Amino acid sequence: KEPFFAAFLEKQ
Amino acid sequence: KEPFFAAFLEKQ
Amino acid sequence: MNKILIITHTADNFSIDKVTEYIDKNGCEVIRFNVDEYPLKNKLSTTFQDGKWTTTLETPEKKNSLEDISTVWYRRAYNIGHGIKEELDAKFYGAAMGEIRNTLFGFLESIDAYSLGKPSVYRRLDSKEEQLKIADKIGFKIPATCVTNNPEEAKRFIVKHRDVVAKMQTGFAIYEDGVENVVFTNVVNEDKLEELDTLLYCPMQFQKKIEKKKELRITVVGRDVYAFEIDSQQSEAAKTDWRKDGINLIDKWIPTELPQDIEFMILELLDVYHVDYGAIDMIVSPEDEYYFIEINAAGEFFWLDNLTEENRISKSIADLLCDKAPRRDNRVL
Amino acid sequence: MNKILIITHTADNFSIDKVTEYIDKNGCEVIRFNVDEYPLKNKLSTTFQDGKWTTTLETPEKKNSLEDISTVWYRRAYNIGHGIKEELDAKFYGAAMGEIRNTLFGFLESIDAYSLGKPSVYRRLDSKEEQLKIADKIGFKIPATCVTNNPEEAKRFIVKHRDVVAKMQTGFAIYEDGVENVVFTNVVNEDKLEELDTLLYCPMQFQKKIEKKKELRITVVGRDVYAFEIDSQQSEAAKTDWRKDGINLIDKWIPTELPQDIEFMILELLDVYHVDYGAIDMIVSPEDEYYFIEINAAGEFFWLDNLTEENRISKSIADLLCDKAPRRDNRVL
Amino acid sequence: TLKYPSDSDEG
Ligand SMILES: Nc1ncnc2c1ncn2[C@@H]1O[C@H](COP(=O)(O)OP(=O)(O)O)[C@@H](O)[C@H]1O
Ligand SMILES: Nc1ncnc2c1ncn2[C@@H]1O[C@H](COP(=O)(O)OP(=O)(O)O)[C@@H](O)[C@H]1O
Repeated sequence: KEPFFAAFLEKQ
Repeated sequence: KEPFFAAFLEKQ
Repeated sequence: MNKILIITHTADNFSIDKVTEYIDKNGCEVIRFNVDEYPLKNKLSTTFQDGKWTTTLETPEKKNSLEDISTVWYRRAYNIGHGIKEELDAKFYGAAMGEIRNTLFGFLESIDAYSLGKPSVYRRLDSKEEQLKIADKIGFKIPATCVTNNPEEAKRFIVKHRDVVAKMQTGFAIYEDGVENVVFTNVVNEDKLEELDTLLYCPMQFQKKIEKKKELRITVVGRDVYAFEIDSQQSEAAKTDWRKDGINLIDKWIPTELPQDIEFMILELLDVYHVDYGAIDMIVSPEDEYYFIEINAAGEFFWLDNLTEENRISKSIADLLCDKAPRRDNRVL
Repeated sequence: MNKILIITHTADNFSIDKVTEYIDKNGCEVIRFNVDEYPLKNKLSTTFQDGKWTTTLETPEKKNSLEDISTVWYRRAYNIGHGIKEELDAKFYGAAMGEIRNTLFGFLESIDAYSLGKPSVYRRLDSKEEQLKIADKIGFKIPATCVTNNPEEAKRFIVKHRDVVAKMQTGFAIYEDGVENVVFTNVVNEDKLEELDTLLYCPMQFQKKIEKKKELRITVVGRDVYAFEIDSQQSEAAKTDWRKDGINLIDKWIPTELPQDIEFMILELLDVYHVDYGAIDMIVSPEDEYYFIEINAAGEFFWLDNLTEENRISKSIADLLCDKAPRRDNRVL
Repeated sequence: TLKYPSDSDEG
């Protein structure tokens, strides 16, 4: 699955 | 290529 | 005559240039040890024979002896052993890079001359929790903080403080869907609050969001303090005044002067750590209170040194490395 | 009662059971932090809010408050993040492990109570070069040493010093055919000075071969010094490296008493490093010369502790952690 | 290299 910080990925 | 210590490898 | 060892990499030749010029004028010699070229393109050797120590470094440019250096300046290495991956078989790569890194970091630790940067010191500064605790002890105001992997603890903290940013202590980036995606510090909103249960697999650092009236970068070289600010409030105000159109100094750091208590506490922070270089981040809220965010022992300075007159930060570093400025003496015996 | 935090892992009861028993006998509580189960099976939270710091370690059975501990023992940190690899998607795994390690070790560094072991300290003592330099400064006899990736420097060292052994600074297992092979200390064949070509790709540590009349392991707990001896030269396998026959020689160790100058110098080594635990390996040569070989900042003690009467080393460690023995105080502010 | 005495703190 995905960790929490993956929800904070943004464009560039 | 192998490093130097590779010559001294042996099974524990 | 006095020799000064500087640890860098090949791509960084620009910030070190003015420091090297000012060291040359100061009357000392600079020995450049580019760390990505070890062990492929440089050869390093420490020997103990007949009760005497000798350390020699062989470069494509020069051949030097290092056991008699006056000081060392270790800019933290992020890429060593360039080219080793292509030369060695896969089964040996991890162990070989481990041995290379340990040998080089061990040499850098063993230097008993004055040091601006050392592996154990950089490793100690990796603890952001200790940074926050020490800054709170000194008297700095720090944001409310919760470093956790507990979903319920994080949720309680977020509902309590109601305006929370979430950051990692170490970043992350990945190329996906045809573009690079980076993780940024961002507020925890209702949508991200759904994914709080995933905190079980990896922790995160939550913090009360400080509203930015000013943003501060403080470079400390020994006891020389250089403060730079971005005034978000005055920038946003100027954006309404027609007389300021086209003048976008709003995005550029401007040199500024700290309140004497803040500067006292900054110097005290460097005293507690017993280091002679620091890059501190601060936020000034609308209520004009100063919030410590973090200190980077390896923070870059060239971008802001170019905003001084004739590279004053580079001159500070050069004077410090040549023992022409007060130091926090860290010589090993 | 006082709380002692013990950083260990689930496969480490063998070295901590007696220490825990003696701490309980001393009247202090033990909080065991198994770092395998971080962050999957236990929760770690550090919060600063309303001017107060709290740290909670929550296991499925117990919530422990860590902000008011009186001592931490950084004993072992094996297999941190065990089980995450099977939970997280592969693209996030390395970054998540980096974040988990930064958080855990940064909490460990941020403990301001008295600490027996810390990340920065252990990583400083990773530098074997600084160990040998400090031992030489103290007055220890150390073997002739050359650490290098330069083949011709090694060749000169090997011809000047005829009997020479080769050594790795790090420990590592390389897998071949599912078999784990490792590199002991081996004597350098003096015809095999071809093949030192390889030396450019990864350095090594060469030393003058010390003939072993006996081999010494000295476990120091504060100012308590337990010295043990072994006769290594009765096994043709254990003759250059006793660990090559360690499991057979594990119960052949005998208590010994050091000359008073050697003991004073060992205590001075621990004073210079400012640590209260050490495992010093030395070699006594036929001419009765004591050679300092290494200090392990986190070495094992249980197998020698079980050769004493009623686990004296574990008792000394428990007394040091419970503040019933003199310390080299390392509290932070 | 060997860890019969496994004196490393990391693993
Ligand atoms: N407690 C806080 N409240 C408000 N803003 C914060 C807080 N902590 C950090 N920030 C902001 O979050 C940002 C984090 O920067 P980051 O995402 O790494 O981008 P950059 O690469 O520009 O640093 C900083 O610019 C900082 O101003
Ligand atoms: N200069 C030397 N001469 C002879 N034997 C040595 C020498 N250095 C190390 N050894 C042997 O090799 C073993 C491991 O040495 P060392 O590399 O110092 O420890 P470790 O690998 O456990 O860190 C020692 O137990 C010792 O018996």
